Amino acid sequence: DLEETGRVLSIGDGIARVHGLRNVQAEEMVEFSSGLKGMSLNLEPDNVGVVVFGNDKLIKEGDIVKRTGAIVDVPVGEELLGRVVDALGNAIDGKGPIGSKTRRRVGLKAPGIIPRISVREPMQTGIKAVDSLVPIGRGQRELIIGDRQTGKTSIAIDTIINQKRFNDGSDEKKKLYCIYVAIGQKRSTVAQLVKRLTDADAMKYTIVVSATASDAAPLQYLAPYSGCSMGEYFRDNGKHALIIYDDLSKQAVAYRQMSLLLRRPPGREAYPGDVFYLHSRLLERAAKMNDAFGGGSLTALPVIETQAGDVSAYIPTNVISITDGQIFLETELFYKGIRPAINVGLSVSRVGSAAQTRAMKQVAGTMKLELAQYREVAAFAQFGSDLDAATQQLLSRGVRLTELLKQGQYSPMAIEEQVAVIYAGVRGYLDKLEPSKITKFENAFLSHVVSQHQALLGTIRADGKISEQSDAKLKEIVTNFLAGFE
Amino acid sequence: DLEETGRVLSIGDGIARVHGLRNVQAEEMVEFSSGLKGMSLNLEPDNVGVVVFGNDKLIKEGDIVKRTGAIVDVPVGEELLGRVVDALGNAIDGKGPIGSKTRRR
Amino acid sequence: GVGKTVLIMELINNVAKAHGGYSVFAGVGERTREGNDLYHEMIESGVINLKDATSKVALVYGQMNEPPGARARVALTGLTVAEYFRDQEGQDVLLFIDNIFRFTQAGSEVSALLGRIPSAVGYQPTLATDMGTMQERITTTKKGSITSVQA
Amino acid sequence: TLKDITRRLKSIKNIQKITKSMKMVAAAKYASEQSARMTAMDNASKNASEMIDKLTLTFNRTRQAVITKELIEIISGAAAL
Amino acid sequence: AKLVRPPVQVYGIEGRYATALYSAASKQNKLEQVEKELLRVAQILKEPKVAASVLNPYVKRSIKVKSLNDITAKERFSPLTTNLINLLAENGRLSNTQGVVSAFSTMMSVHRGEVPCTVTSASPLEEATLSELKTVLKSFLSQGQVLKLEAKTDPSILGGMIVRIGEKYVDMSVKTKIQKLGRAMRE
Ligand SMILES: Nc1ncnc2c1ncn2[C@@H]1O[C@H](COP(=O)(O)OP(=O)(O)OP(=O)(O)O)[C@@H](O)[C@H]1O
Ligand SMILES: [Mg+2]
Ligand SMILES: [Mg+2]
Repeated sequence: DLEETGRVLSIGDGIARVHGLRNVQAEEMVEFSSGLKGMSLNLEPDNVGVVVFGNDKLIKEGDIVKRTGAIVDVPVGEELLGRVVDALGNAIDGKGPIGSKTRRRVGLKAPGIIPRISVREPMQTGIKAVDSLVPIGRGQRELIIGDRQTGKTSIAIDTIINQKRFNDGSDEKKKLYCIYVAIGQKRSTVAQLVKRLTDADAMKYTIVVSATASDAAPLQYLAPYSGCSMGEYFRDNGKHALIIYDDLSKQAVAYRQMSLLLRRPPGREAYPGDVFYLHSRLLERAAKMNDAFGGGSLTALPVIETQAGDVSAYIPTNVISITDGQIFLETELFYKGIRPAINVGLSVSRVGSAAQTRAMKQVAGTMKLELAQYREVAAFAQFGSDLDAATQQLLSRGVRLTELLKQGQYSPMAIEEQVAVIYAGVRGYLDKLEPSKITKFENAFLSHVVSQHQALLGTIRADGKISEQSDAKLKEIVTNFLAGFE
Repeated sequence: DLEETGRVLSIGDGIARVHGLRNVQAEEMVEFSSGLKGMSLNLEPDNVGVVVFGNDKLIKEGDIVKRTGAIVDVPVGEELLGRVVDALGNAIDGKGPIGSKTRRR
Repeated sequence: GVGKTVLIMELINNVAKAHGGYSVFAGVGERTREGNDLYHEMIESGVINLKDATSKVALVYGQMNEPPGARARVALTGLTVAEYFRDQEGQDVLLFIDNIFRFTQAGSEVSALLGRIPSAVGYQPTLATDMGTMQERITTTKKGSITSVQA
Repeated sequence: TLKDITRRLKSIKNIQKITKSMKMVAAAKYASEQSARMTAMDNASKNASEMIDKLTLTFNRTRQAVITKELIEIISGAAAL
Repeated sequence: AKLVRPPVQVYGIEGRYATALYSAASKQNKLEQVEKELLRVAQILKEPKVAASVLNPYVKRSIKVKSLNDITAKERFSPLTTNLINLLAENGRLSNTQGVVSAFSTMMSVHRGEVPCTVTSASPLEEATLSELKTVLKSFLSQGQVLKLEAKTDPSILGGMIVRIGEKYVDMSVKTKIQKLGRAMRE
């Protein structure tokens, strides 16, 4: 048991200079005496700049640093589902060791051009606005960008919770395993998140990689790659995963500190010259494979916390350039009553229509067009009584739809119920109801339809379209209920 | 000597890199051989960085810098009333001296 | 203008009466005039007794005329004084920090003196070498609860 | 200044869309004075729009200047070692 | 001009001058000569007289290099050593000389195959086991080597032994044993 070693010329701030290690590799995992691990990032003629995955209080000068012989890798497998791990896979939920048998590198290359196919199958989140106007697909990278405290974590939690109906269900091809990388968040909030995901029986299929604020900068830098490898396992072995980095701005901040302490030349905003490389090699691994490779998938939902809508900053601009769209949340919508405060005009999906079932497409084309017609004139409100009647109907129907887009927390709606309520909203049935009652309506009406009309929803879900048969049945149910609603 | 006196290694732009002066304290006022005083701000392992309280023309590489033991100090009291003084408490209103019996750091 | 120190003193006294918890007031990088005003207003409001042992608050003051290192580490001093109460007596302590702005600008000055990190990164509330490792100590342990009120 | 430029540009955007609303309202009430109000508010909106374009040019110039200045600060602080 | 690099490298100005002299000596076959004369000139430059004179920052560069050339030329130096001295001098790198010499010494410590290895244990050993241990850790070596044992004693490891041979490192001490025991019984 002889290992090639080195001494510590200096330690601190997560950065250890190591004399020796004349055979260490770049991005290799070294192992100290205190049990701490680390990654050798800088290889210089006289020493090695190592980043430590822990606290620098357990290392002093002259401390022995052993090799391990392996690129930094983390254990993957189905043995992770339900656990809370740190950036290196070590379980911090206190429920015994991870019984995984295989490991995967954190810095693997993304699939090329050939193993990919177009994004076609939907990734249902359960938020009416997201699933209708800003759809997501399986194999897409849909950024979630916004200010602080606007409901990004909440949209990620709703998307994770919603896949319960498909996971407990019988279909093996519509099961989606979730992964929630937490970067720079308080441990208390991660505890709230895990208790919320176990109250909804969602932890049965979710992994959590937590690199909190008190965790060393190398751990917050590594966490997204460990999570993406855990997801790439499913993606390459035929299953369908989904990964949420909450958030990427703080992983960028951790990388910035690391690079500044490794004496690397700063760039714009002091970020290193290759932070675009960082985020793009992280995000391009979220692919959608073909049937010759397994048909797997890996949806990424990177999160970005801007400062006062500043999407023209460095890191927001990079992540917007890399992703396949965005979901822009606002504090003005978050105060003016819209929750989820999704901004429909700024948000976009570059795949979009390809990632919807036919029913949601049928209703969402009309909804999105009418909402555009509402926003192009929305400033004309507060004097609507003094303008054209068709534009007044546009304004009224727009308010109707916008309040049809509000939704409570931790209640992700099924797709057929979504298309049902959006149908009852866009066909004019609410131009008679005033806006202050649309929530009462939606609630009571949806309860009525799910209780008394289960067969209709079953057929709409088994077909995915609103056939003229089911269209007539929707006419029936909407008109009969509305006739009786107070 | 090289414990209570040093020798200017370099001079320029009002900064004198002084060699020696081992026993000098920080922010202490040393005196160059040309009569100009300076404040030792940088205490470096190899030299001292002295900011010169005047014109760096009168200071040459190799000059002798002597410790005085006096950190900066200005006169105070009611006698200073009505007099225009400079940054170090010397009268510049051309009205004689100032009968200040009290000083203060 | 609005009476704020009265609200702080009321919170202190109420948490000390309703519950059995004490309070720590950190005065990180703050005007000594305001600090003396608060100290006196607390003395004559019963929160502090100079002739007893029934005072309901411990004070930690780092003034603005002190080096950046002082005004940066003076937030951790009050934090530790409250950490003792929490993790040693199970109380629900109430820790005040007069400004996080002062603390983060002091940390920015500290890192500017060491000239190792450009002065465009300041103190990062998420990095554990700056404010994060401090802000996470203020949580609800399963032995107690620190809570931080920040003007 | 970037923030003061945003302040003035938001002021002009405010009054621009205000005159837009008032123009379309006075065009509704057009079914003499109302037609004059319509055309006057149209001209006011076009004036405010050209001012918005001027302010956008100035804003882009100031944004480039700010980015360059912060880069110079960073590199001159790093190059002193 | 092609250079012949030593098997181990030293860096900084120290290592640069050391490898310059190493190549300048291996190109005309005077390693041993320049080595012993280097250690002796290091002894000469550390005598308090010239040891004090040599760092005084105002002594003129030309006058000081000629003074040092005078003082070194009397020991019957070969041209390579006085060339190194005059280069370090007119380049103002005299205060580094001994360090360079040290480097050069360690340079030769690899040319003769001298492998430094430490065998540290709880308490000092008796040289019967130490000799059989010399045999044991000389066993792993390749063709044509000589070894240098520097054993130190520390009771903080409370037993066992640590063999740090070059970069290879076995920790058979009971400290690492009990730490492994604890980390395993907790996990
Ligand atoms: N759809 C919603 N409807 C009503 N309230 C909501 C909704 N989503 C979130 N909230 C509430 O708004 C608050 C903030 O939401 P959330 O934490 O998800 O945003 P965030 O930006 O991710 O937070 P942070 O800035 O700390 O990362 C929460 O208390 C949450 O309860
Ligand atoms: Mg959040
Ligand atoms: Mg504040």
